[PDB]
Formats: sequence, C-alpha cells, structure tokens
Amino acid sequence: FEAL
Amino acid sequence: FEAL
Amino acid sequence: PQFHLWKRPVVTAHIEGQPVEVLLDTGADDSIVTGIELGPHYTPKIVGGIGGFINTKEYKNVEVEVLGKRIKGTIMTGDTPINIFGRNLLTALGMSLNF
Amino acid sequence: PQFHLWKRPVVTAHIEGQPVEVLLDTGADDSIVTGIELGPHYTPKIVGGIGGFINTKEYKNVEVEVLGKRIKGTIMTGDTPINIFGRNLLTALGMSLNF
Repeated sequence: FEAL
Repeated sequence: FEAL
Repeated sequence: PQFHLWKRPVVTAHIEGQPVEVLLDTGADDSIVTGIELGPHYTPKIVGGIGGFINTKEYKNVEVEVLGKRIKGTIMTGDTPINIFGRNLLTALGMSLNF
Repeated sequence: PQFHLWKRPVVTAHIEGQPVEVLLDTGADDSIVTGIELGPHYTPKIVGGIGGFINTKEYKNVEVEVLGKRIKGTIMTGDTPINIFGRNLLTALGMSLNF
C-alpha cells in the first residue's frame, strides 16, 4: 500500500 | 505493502 | 469474477457485524483495520510499511464476511491511513493475481 | 498464468538494463524502486504508506522489461524498504485480481  |  | 486494477480494489467487509471498506492488498502480509473495536484479547504487534511502522493489536479468529463468504481469520487494528486485507485473508478468499 | 498468494508475488524486472526484484502490490498506486539510478530528469514527490511518508524522484517513460514484456512507464526512486510495482505498472501488464 502506498499513495499520496 | 506492510510486513514486520 | 475479478477486479481490473484501474481503480483501487476496494470492497465492503463486515468484521463482527461492523461494516468497513477495505483495500485488497497483495503486498500486505497482514490485514490491519481501524475504527472498529474487537476487545481486550489481543497480542500487541508492530508492522512496518513505506514510511515507518505502527503499533497494532492482533486479534485471532475474528469473523469476517466479505464477497459472499464468512471466514474467520486474523485482523489487526492500528492507525492505518486506509484499511487493508493482506495475503492472509486473500489466500482464505481464493484470490490470485492473474496475467 | 497466476501467482497464488501464499508466498509474496516477487519477480525480477529490468529497469533500463538494471535487474531488480520487485513485489507486485495491488494496494500501491505507484511503483517505487531503490538502488537504481535513473538520472536527473525527475520531478520530486512524496508518497505515503503505513508508517508515514517518503521523498521520491519520479521518472517518466522509463523502460521496464518484466514477465516477458517491455513496457515504458513511471518509476519513482526513494528509500523504500522493499521495491514495489503498483497498479500503474500492473494495469500495463494486464494483471487482474481474480476470485
């Protein structure tokens, strides 16, 4: 999981 | 993503 | 059925009756949820992610209802930015990553 | 073909000739790699994950060779604990999450  |  | 990955693979699950929207994550080994309470029978844990790590409460044999099935499995609670179901629950749901 | 999710879905990719082992992550929107250099034509970025966030260098139209295909796409470099290919490259590879 990762995002901005 | 995650783990230990 | 399948999720195509143009949008995030989000579904609604019920963790002990509580509705929660979860992201199905193949890169998470564990599933960690927030904003649900599952009680005092937990072991504390720390899981790492991209920017560092968090304190979680690991619960065993919790019941999860999602995509037509009821399975019991391990849920952690902690301050995650988004709720995730990792490979421990996705293997229980017979999900594979196909190409 | 497919990955069953009992083990991590790891493959080797070549990013501009460089071999790198990457985790295919359906919960990553972006792909971020470390220990490769792709040069000075980048825009800086911050991406969040579980424990906080990191500084990355976003590169566009990088060439990636993985699972029999050459595709060009967006790679970021930053201090990730594990290299991940997120949904931007998995959609390019025709991967879906099936059950």
